[PDB]
Amino acid sequence: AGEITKYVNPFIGTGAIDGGLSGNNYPGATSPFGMIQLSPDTSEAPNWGDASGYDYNRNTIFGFSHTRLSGTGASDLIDITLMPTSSGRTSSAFTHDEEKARPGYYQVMLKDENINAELTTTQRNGIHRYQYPAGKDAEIILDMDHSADKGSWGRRIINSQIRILNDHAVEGYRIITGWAKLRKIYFYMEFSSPILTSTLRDGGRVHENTAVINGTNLHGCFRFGQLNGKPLTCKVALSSVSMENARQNMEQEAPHWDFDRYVAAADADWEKQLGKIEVKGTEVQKEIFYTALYHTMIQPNTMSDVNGEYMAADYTTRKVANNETHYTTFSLWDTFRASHPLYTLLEPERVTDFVKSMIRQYEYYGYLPIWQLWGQDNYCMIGNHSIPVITDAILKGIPGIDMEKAYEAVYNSSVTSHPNSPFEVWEKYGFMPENIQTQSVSITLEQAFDDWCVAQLAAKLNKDADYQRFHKRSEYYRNLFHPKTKFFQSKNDKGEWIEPFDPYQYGGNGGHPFTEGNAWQYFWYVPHNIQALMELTGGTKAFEQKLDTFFTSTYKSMNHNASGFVGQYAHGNEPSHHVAYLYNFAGQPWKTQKYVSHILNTLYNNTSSGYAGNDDCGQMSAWYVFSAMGFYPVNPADGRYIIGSPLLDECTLKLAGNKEFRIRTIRKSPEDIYIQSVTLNGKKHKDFFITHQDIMNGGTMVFKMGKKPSGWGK
Amino acid sequence: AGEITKYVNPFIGTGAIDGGLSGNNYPGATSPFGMIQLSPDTSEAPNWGDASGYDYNRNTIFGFSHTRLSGTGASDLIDITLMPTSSGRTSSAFTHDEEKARPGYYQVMLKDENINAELTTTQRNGIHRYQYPAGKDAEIILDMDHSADKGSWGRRIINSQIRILNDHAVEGYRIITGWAKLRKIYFYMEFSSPILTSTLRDGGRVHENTAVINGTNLHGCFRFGQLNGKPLTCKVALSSVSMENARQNMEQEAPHWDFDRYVAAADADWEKQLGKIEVKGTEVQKEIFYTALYHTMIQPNTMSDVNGEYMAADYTTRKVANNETHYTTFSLWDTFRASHPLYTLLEPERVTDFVKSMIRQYEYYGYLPIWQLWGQDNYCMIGNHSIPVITDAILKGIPGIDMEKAYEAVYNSSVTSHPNSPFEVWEKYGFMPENIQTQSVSITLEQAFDDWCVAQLAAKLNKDADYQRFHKRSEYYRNLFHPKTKFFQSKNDKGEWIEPFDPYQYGGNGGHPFTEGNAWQYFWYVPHNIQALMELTGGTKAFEQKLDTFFTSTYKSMNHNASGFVGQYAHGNEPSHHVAYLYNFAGQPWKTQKYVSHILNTLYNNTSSGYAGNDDCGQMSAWYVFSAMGFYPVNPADGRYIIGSPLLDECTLKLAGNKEFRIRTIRKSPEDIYIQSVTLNGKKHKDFFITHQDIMNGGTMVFKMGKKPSGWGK
Ligand SMILES: OC[C@@H]1[C@@H](O)[C@H](O)[C@H](O)c2nccn21
Ligand SMILES: OC[C@@H]1[C@@H](O)[C@H](O)[C@H](O)c2nccn21
Ligand SMILES: [Ca+2]
Ligand SMILES: [Ca+2]
Repeated sequence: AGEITKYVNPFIGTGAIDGGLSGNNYPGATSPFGMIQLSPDTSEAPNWGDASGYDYNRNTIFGFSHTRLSGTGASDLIDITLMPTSSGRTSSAFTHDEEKARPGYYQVMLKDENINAELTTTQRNGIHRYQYPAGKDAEIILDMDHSADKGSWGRRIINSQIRILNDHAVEGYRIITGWAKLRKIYFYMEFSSPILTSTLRDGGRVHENTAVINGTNLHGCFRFGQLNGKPLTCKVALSSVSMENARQNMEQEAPHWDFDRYVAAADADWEKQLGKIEVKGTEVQKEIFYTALYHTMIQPNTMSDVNGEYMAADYTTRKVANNETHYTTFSLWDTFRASHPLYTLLEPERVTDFVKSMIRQYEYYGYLPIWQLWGQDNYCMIGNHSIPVITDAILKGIPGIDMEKAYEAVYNSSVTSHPNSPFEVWEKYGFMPENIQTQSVSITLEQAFDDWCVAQLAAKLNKDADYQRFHKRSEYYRNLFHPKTKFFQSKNDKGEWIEPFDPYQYGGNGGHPFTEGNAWQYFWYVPHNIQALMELTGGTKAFEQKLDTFFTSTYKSMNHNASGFVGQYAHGNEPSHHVAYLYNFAGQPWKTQKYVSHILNTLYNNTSSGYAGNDDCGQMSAWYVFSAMGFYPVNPADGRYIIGSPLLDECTLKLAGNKEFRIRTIRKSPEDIYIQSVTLNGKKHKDFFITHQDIMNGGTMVFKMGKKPSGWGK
Repeated sequence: AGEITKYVNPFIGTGAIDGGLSGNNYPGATSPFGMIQLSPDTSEAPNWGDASGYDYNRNTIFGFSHTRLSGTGASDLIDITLMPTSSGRTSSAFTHDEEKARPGYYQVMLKDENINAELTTTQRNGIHRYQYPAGKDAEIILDMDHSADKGSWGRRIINSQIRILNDHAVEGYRIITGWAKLRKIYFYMEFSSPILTSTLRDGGRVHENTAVINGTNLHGCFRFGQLNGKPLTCKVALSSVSMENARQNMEQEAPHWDFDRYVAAADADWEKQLGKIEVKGTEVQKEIFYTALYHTMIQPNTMSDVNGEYMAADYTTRKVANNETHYTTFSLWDTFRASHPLYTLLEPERVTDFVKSMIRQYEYYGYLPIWQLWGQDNYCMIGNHSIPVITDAILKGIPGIDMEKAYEAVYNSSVTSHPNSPFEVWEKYGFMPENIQTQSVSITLEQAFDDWCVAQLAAKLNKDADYQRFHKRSEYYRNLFHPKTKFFQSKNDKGEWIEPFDPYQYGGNGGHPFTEGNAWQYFWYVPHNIQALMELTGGTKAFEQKLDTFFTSTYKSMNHNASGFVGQYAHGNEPSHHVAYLYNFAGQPWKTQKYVSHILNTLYNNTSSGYAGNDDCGQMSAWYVFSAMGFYPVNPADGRYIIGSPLLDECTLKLAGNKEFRIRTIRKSPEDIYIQSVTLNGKKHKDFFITHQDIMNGGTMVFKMGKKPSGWGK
């Protein structure tokens, strides 16, 4: 018990060094792909700098809430907040010295009044256990106002309710706006001891011992008297649909009152999840690796209730079939790159539900998700990056996906214009003109890649006319390639290059042709035709040389999303993430190995500041998981993984059937970062990639490593 | 055909004279107690001065929307707006000369482009017919942004959609805030001719021939080409729950495309409704009377869909039983006085659903409605005036009401404190202190009356302890009766009379102890113990004298809700409405008859400015209906109607069974306003009231009238 789970350190990514963006992870309890993230908030109102609610540099806890995002650069959720107290207090100091976390478990001693808080979860319930000093009164404060910063996104509470049903049960809801336009969060809560007195309020309006209150700024205080020394256990279930659903969620998943038993089931559940990859390496490597793997598995989030009901993207209540689960929290601009490829390896059964969930947005909203939060699109970032995810699953043969319905959704999302996707402009110009559509160069590149995916899906279904159309569109990166400067640059609607152009200059999220990066970084974004890109650059040697400049040029111009620098390579944001693997394509695999190894060893660590930037729903972590094993999905829809440099001594992927993909290394020391040779299933392996089918068949792959570059693949 | 419906003039109450508040009625098509109010908007953004959307003093139509309130002093709804055009225009001039309206039908010639618009409805569908000139293009503009004034109530569109399903079908929705906190309006629309081209937009973002758009500021234009000379018919169904429900609403109620047939069914439906009272009088009287009766029957509004589903007050989707309908639009501060009593006479089957609907708010929200709009409370005005309505129905024996569940709702709404109802303050002080709860005197009086109702209901169910409690509370008006001045006046929490006090001074809706009136007007609000009030005033002669001062004192101090003045009596707002009947209680029935007759003949007319103030969901109209027949529910929960002065020569109420209550007059001329004697079922009638049971038994009542006061009841 705890062989693997003891390696996860939930505090990795919860802080930042001295400036530089936090990982924005949280240390509190959750379950795999769960609905509940039960965690302390170290802010009264979480914002972009502490978007999960927890910041390791802070020393005050303002309550325990039940929902949040992991690693995002904008805050939302933070719903249903409990705080223990003996004297109506709403905050407490704490120290990291008297605080612990592990998969499914969080504990902290609240110092102001010496109350011990422990947290665990099921898929849809949060479970609390609070120990008050003997001789002191036990109270719980319920805060329904506490949320992400109300000065952002037009965020306000439209309406809410707290309703005491009996001496051990409370229910309510909040309807709230924000980064997601409209969310409804219903709850059902029970206590292990009877409520003796209580107070409800809405702002300055206070009602003593009153069974219900409605309003926009609601707070409850429940008083249990002297319980010395019995702990108070609280159970809280949520739903996007109704209080009835939430109650039913509790009846099915959390009927009992054995706290330690919930803790043990969460740990067991996490041991099975993390056990999908058995690794061998140093103790620090296993900590960093299993923590990263944990970060990939805490979302997408369960949205449907145990009865299958969910709020759909048309704001109506719908129901999935009995063997299906509706998911949300799709940070797709990030997660299409590595996280979704990882789920095809470890979570094929869940991938079918992720895809079905994406398709429901098309069905009820008109196009697939761009960035999805609480069952609805918020259009964050760029592209239509459901498309690679859905394409990749289908091409790989992930079972249970209706391919014709999936194609309809992908096709219609690629021809029906919508914000940041003016498709008539796209097909008329063969690029996005900056004066018509901003973030034009980044969109042109990323959308071109989305279009390649559509083409591959059309080819699979024998839709020849569609293949031509979308293949031609996949080639529109060519229309922005400048033949003198050899960068992709912005043009206007007259077909003229905008001048002046500085390839070091950062753009934001509009008002500039690049999205949270510069032209140096976006140059590499032709993942579906690296051969064409190399040719345009002047051939393999010229392409190698440009990569060398990229990795060594230290000019600081600036966007705060960019950090974790290797020259102009910025590991802290995701446009760079595929680039270190590109030396393979240029005939210098040793340089990929050199740079990958440098990033793994130098831009990740096992402290609070352990990621180079925002984790972004586990994308930064997924990069580590992939790269540490020794390969990466450069084109996340072609079913190939490009070999880098294996960090760990061994890795074993557990697959369906009783199959295993066994990765092994022959090395003398940790200096042995260069690949001398590779074998797959006993035959010498002559390519710089392994296929998805090679992995899912089961088999074994051996790397002979060495301290010096060989001529392998060179 | 049209014997009765030809008397209704929908333009009565749609204007105002030269200042003074409009009736705020609308002339467009609707069905009895319907979901759809299909009517032109003469404003871009309706506000308090034109809250239904139509103002008779205006000459431009900005579209035809499908929802509104009748006669309210605040605007909401105004959802789903169509406008015909031949050249993308969004407004048109019109004249009353080329415009018509009658129950279930509205027509207007739009002058700018010579397009004829006709409108009718079913319970849940709006039906349009537009005739374009031969040789001109047919287009429809769909405006999803058009609404009540967005500068009030924090009103904004959270999200919306327009989605073209095929060449003849469009669906969508809007989610919007306002006077009601959150409303979701889903629609399904069909055209009689195929859409040839189209445009959708969200603000400046325009998408040509695109099947769907999402956003907060959406507009569609649909182009049908040259249809000369076939009219374009449009059908539009709504739902509070889903597009599927809306479609199903159309399939059940409006499958066909015969416009004239829809018109005829609406007229037939209205003929049965208005036929519940057959009246004889002058032609002008029948116009004023049947129009008033129409105004009482256009709300409460159907909210549940044909499958029984509705949005409940916890914002969840629920379903009523197959023989039930969920209603909303309960303007209770107004309608508890006369409109709800009228529904007990004419609409007992609907009253059961109204009561069930009120109880659903208690079940899902925690207390009964105060003022209900689109299935939720907005707390407008004062009191808990569901209570008289629910009490009155139960005491009268309206069938199908669960009395124990109803009592639970009434009781819990009377002891669970909530905004404007601090019940612990109430029971500690025996009044509302002005420094703790504003509008204190008006609330004290009205809440005292609500409490009498609870007491009567407790007595009916043999709950003796409850009877005492609420009877004692019904007497709290005594604690604000000033023994020197003989007015009800405000006190502070030390029990001290606030000074100075001016009984002419108007209050608003907070910051003053009276609600949209002065102390002169609120003095009469002890409807449940007029005997006690007369005694406190110094006896019947003193009480008579105070009424005389009230009806003759012309001092102008001012609140714009108060208008239609007879001295300090202000017919234009509803605190005054019972007062002319109080001379009966004082031993001077002839003075009631004098003043009632004066109000009927002088403060109502058959022009656009035909009401003395806001109709308030038919309360002003209900006053006319009752008073013209010759009696009024002074205490709207004791099942007595106080005799005034019958205006009409005859009236016949059609009741269940084949029963009739036949009211007849013996008179020589219209000067004969004074009652000489009364007979009921052939026996001489010695009381100044008739009972509800006397009416519902069927029978006949004869008034001998004369030009001069008799000593009848004197
Ligand atoms: O969190 C949402 C998005 C991310 O998808 C993306 O990685 C981007 O870097 C970013 N900065 C702030 C917010 N975001
Ligand atoms: O329309 C809602 C309420 C009415 O219930 C009431 O008659 C009052 O006079 C009033 N003035 C403006 C709005 N209102
Ligand atoms: Ca990022
Ligand atoms: Ca009024």
